[PDB]
Amino acid sequence: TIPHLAIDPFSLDFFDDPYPDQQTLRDAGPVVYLDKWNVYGVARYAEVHAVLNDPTTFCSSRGVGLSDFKKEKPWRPPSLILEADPPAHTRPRAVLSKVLSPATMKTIRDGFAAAADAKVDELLQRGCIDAIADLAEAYPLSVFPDAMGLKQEGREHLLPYAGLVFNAFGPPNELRQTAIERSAPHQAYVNEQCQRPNLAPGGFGACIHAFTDTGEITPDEAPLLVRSLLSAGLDETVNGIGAAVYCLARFPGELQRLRSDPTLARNAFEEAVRFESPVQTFFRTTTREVELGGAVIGEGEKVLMFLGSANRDPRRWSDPDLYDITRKTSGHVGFGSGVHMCVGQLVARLEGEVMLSALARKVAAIDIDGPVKRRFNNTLRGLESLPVKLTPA
Ligand code: HEM
Ligand SMILES: CSc1ccc(C(=O)O)cc1
Ligand SMILES: [Cl-]
Repeated sequence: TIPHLAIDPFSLDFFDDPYPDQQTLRDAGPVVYLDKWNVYGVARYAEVHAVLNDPTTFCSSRGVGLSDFKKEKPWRPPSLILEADPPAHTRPRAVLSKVLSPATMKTIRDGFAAAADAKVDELLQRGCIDAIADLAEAYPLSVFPDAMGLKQEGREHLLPYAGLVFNAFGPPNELRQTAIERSAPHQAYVNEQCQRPNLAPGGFGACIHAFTDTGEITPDEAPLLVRSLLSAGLDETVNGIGAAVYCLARFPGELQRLRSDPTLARNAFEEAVRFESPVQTFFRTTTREVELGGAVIGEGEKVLMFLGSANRDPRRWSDPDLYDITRKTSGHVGFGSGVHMCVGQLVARLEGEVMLSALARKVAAIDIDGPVKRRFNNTLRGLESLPVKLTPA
C-alpha cells in the first residue's frame, strides 16, 4: 500500500533542484518508503503537521537525524531540548523560552536594528556585493555572538560548527562523514564557551546559567543548554535572510510593495522562511506501530518529514511557488510545530525583520549581477554566493 521510491533526498542532484522531486513525493501518496535509506517519508502538509503534533508516537529522543540513538552512538552528547521528549524536554525548554522571551527582545531590538541599518548603508557605498558573505552571513555574525555574550577569540569556529551540526543529522554520506572527521577543534571551542566563566554577564549564555539558581536546570545541565544556542540559530537565519534577498531580487514587484510599506518587513521575512524553508527535512522515530495516512508504520522506524515540501503543498497553499509578502503565513512549518516549535523564533524574526526593514527604507533595486552558487548541506537549504548590485533609494 506504501509506494517505494528511489529518490535520494540527500543527493546533490536533489539539493540542486528539489521541487520536481517534492511533487513526486507528495503525489505518490501520503506516506512513502525511501529504499535508498530504509526510512518512511511524508511530504504533504497534513501528514507533516500531524507527525510534528504527535510527539508520543513520533518521538525525538531517539534522534531527529537518520541515526537511531537506540542503535548507534550519537556523535556528540544528545541535546537536552532538541533530542528529548516530554517530560525531560519541558524544563530545559522553559529556560530557553524565558531566555529568548518577548521581554528579552526589548533589550536587544535597538542594537539589532542599528546594526542592520548600518550594514545596509555600508553595502550601498560599495554597490556590488555578495549578499551571502557580505550581508546574510555578516549581519547575524555582527549581533548574535555579542548577544550570546561570547568572547572575541575563537568565533571563527561558529559557522563550521553550525554546518557540522546540520550535516550530522543526515545519512552517512560524504557530506556527513567529511564533517564529523577532524571536527574535534570545533567541538572543543564550543564546549569551552559553554562554561559559565566564559560568558559575558547579561548575555544569553550567562542568563541560562543564572537559571540554575531556580531549580529549572542543574549547574551540570547549563553547559549543554548553552550549546544548543551555539548549534542552532546561525546557519538557518543566514540562509533565511539570503533567501529573502534572493526573492526580492527575483520578484521585483514584491520589493516595490515592501518599499511602499516597510511595516511588511516582518511578514516579508516570514514568507521567505516558508518559501525557502532553511531547515528542509527533519526526522522522528516511531515508538509504536501507527497508522498514518492509511499506511501502517512499524515501531522503531525513522520517519522523514519534508518541511519545505509541506510549505509548498498546493493542497494547503495557493500559488505555493510564488513569493508573496502579504501572504497569510500562519501555519507554515518552517519553524516546526508543537512542543518543539523553534524556541529561538523571536530572535530569528527580529534579525530578519530589521534587515528587511533597512532594505525597505534604503534600497530601490536589487539586481543579481554575478554567478549564483548553492550551498550544500544534508539538512539546510541556502545559497553560497549571491552577487547583487544594490541601488540606493
Ligand atoms: C530562520 C531561522 C530558523 C529556522 C528555519 C529554524 C527552524 C527550526 C525548526 C524546524 C525547529 C523544530 C525542530 C523539531 O521539531 O525537531 C527548531 C527548533 C529549535 N530552534 Fe530554530 N530555527 C531558526 C532559528 C533559530 C534561532 C535564531 C535559534 C536560537 C536563538 C534557534 C534555536 C532552536 C532550538 C534550541 C530549537 C529546539 C527547540 C525544541 O526542541 O523545543 N532556532 N528550529
Ligand atoms: C532544529 S535545528 C537545531 C535545534 C536545536 C539544536 C540543539 O539543541 O543543539 C540543534 C539544532
Ligand atoms: Cl560539541
